[PDB]
Amino acid sequence: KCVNFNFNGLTGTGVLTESNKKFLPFQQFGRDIADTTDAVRDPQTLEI
Amino acid sequence: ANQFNSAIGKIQDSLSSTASALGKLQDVVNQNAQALNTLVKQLSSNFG
Amino acid sequence: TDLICAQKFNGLTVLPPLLTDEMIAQYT
Repeated sequence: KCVNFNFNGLTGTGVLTESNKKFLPFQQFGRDIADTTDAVRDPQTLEI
Repeated sequence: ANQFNSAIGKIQDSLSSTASALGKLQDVVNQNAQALNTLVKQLSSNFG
Repeated sequence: TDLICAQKFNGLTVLPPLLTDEMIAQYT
């Protein structure tokens, strides 16, 4: 669903979808070359 | 007959070995890529 | 030589070409 998502770092619009991407355990947020956030880790649990 | 067929073989060899002969078209992709990237990256600037 | 979807996230829409690669080859 397309909803407003804020986890501690930003307020924006997007659709959350599970994927096979893998992030380092010490990494939280990430962006593409266009300087827009395409992924956010779940704060409480482990999810990408 | 041997002059034309061998010349076309040279075009096939020059096109397969040298990929920079089409750089005139690759410049078009580069000019659009630099233009699309510059426009979206200016959104992060403070603009005074 | 995606970058198309990356530009569509900021509001930049990439329009598809009018003539498909199949039709262009049929022109050639």
